[PDB]
Amino acid sequence: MKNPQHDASLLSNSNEFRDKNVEFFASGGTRTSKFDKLENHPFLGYPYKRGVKRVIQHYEPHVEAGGGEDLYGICIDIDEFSKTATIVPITNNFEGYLVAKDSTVKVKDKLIFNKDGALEKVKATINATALTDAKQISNEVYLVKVAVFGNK
Amino acid sequence: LMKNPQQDSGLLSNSIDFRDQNLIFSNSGGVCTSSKDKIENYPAKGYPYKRGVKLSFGDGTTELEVEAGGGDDLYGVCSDIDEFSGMATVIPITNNFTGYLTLKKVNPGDKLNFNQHGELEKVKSVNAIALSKAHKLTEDLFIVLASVFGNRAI
Amino acid sequence: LMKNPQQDSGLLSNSIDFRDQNLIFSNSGGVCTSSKDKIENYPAKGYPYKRGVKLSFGDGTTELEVEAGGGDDLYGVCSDIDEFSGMATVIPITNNFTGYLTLKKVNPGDKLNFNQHGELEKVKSVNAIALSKAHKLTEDLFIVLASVFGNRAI
Amino acid sequence: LFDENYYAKAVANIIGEVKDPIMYKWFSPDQIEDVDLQMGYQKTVKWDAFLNANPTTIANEVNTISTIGFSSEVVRLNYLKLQYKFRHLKQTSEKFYTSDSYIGDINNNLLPFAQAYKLASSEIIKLINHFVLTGTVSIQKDGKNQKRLLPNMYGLLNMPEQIKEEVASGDKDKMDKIFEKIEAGLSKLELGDEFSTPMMVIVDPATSLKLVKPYAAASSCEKWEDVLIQTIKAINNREDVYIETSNLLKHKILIYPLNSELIKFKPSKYMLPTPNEQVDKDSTDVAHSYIDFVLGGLLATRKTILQVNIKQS
Amino acid sequence: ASLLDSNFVPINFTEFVQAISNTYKQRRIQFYENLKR
Repeated sequence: MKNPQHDASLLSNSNEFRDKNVEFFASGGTRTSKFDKLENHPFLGYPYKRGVKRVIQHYEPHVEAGGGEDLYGICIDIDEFSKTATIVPITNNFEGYLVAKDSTVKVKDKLIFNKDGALEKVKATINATALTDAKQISNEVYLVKVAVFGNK
Repeated sequence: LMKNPQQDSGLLSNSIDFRDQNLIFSNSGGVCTSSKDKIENYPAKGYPYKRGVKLSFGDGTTELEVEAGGGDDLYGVCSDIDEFSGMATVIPITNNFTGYLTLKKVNPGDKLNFNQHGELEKVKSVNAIALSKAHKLTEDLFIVLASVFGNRAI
Repeated sequence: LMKNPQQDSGLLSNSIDFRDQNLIFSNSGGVCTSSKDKIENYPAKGYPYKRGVKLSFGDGTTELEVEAGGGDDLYGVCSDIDEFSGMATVIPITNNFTGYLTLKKVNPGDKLNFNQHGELEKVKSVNAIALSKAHKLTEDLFIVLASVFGNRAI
Repeated sequence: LFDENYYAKAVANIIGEVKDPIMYKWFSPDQIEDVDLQMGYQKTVKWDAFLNANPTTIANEVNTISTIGFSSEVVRLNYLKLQYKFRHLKQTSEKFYTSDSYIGDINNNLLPFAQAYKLASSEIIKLINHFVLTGTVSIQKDGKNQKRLLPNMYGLLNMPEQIKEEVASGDKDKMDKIFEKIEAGLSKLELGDEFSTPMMVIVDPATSLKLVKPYAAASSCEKWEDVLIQTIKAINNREDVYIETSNLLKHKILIYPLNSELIKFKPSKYMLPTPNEQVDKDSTDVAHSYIDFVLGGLLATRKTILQVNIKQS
Repeated sequence: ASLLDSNFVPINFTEFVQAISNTYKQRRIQFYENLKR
């Protein structure tokens, strides 16, 4: 979900400081500015670390995983109790680890959000650049460090 | 056709309900605002209140101004105005906005764009999506709640 | 997919009437229970609660388990589950049982049989007779009071 | 603190001018108890027993006996934390807007902090009253575009597992038909052994108008209101019956007991509006402040609230 | 500690918020005392 370390079978070792941050619980961004706009929205599904779209239906509009021409922003954190997602609008740039489609993503590749909100190699719609190779954490979960800096 | 026309009356108006009381032309700003929003001000030509604006240049004797316009010349959204100084408060197009804007004389979820007069109209190059239906204030005055969240590829 | 209601209730139950208060999915065991009944437990594979079960074998590294099923592989009926330890309480098919069981998506006296998913269906190999009509708990879940007494001939 | 924080000092000086919520009239003093929880949930456990089959006749030899089952229910109350922001004049900028009659900018709708806070708190209290009565949060008269709340957050009007009656459109002007539906709901109510309690009836202005016409040749002395009071006194052991009128309701009648055992309101102690320490400051005369409040905490037993809806189709 | 007591001098915003909550509770109790059904 968001925190898979609460079912740990043994204590972790905290002596090393290298290769210690590429995890699914690393919510937020690698570098964050105080003047980054953050918007909280209700969500349906599991949009964590994915591109999101607004869905309008009677209730207020909600956000869910999506992309393409419907891309509205990026979900970087979730409160599970309130079922609320923190979103960085697409008008604000972002640097951080995001969910990728497969493991074929390499450095310097241009990326696009797909219909599931996952980043895949490539016109394009947004400017997103991979800074690292895709890294496997679960059998079907790959994270890639990406700088998203607007639309093309 | 002003933001907050002032006129005295012999009687006080009565407020009955707290709902649908924000649907007035005097309500300036955005319905939901962030402390990190970038806000500019420019000399106003015409009356661009609650409209999309473009940068207009004169003969060079005076500084550049903003006037109600859209299309490919859109620069931002005029969210407030001071009539004493003739100053228009502009939110740049690089910053997302959510609020009531003037609509051309439309259902939630419809895609919108800015016409040559800066009015919203049903559909191009700008992320502008309506969150409600048109609300009639005057015979030729309609306002709609909308979200503007950047430009579009093609 | 859970013995006890997953969603915490939003109200306090009204304890007034005594009638029609047992048609719930949390009613484990049987309506009529004998103190001489043989009861076993098994590692549960899936959620075979209130369903007919069969013996499932793997490579042989671990012991055999029980999973929802029927037909010629029927071994017993699961009447209770401990979720913490993953333990399924099984009553062998050689011991007669009377209680509420899951029905495939039926009137008293109808002869029933267990399908591949451990659901009762109207009719061959197993003696099961419905003692009531189907009660709907979820849009896809129905339970029926049934008496299962051994395996019939032919 | 008051030496350094002018906004805190102003809030302390002005907090007494905000009027009490009107929802206090809908409950008894024993029915309201505060909980120290800004945001989260409260859990309670209740146990029930049921009969599984007809009893077993004891004769000769038998060892198969009918059983009595038990069940447990966990009741959960969710609380949500909400916030508004409002703009006002900076403290040091007031003297440049102090007109003789008032303080503030009329053209740009800028007020001093005390007045702006008081007005905003009043509006928020109105919203809280509407939530507590109806269980919905919306700013539209249509009631659409609702705020998506957590589960287990209900009001008196949308509480599930309660008696609901509907009056047909063609009979919306017939007090006899309306009162017939009221009688049916009152009969279906289940108060148990907690019946000897006062009762509360909340009506809308149109129903209040219809309640004063003579009971029906129409009765000379008694009114429909008196007949309703007698009917409710029949089931509440002839206790007190209070009738209140609310403009929030539209063509709906709400009847429920004023007993803490059946219905109890456990609001957060921070439910009512509270100022936030954060104040946005700039190089201009405009500043921004924040108000926090907490929603949720109504608990009721099943089949103890009668909700009559007069269809105006 | 309530805002009704003038001798109460808050030290910090936490004490101020607690005083506000106590003031609301006391006002509710006073309203129920004054109310005459």
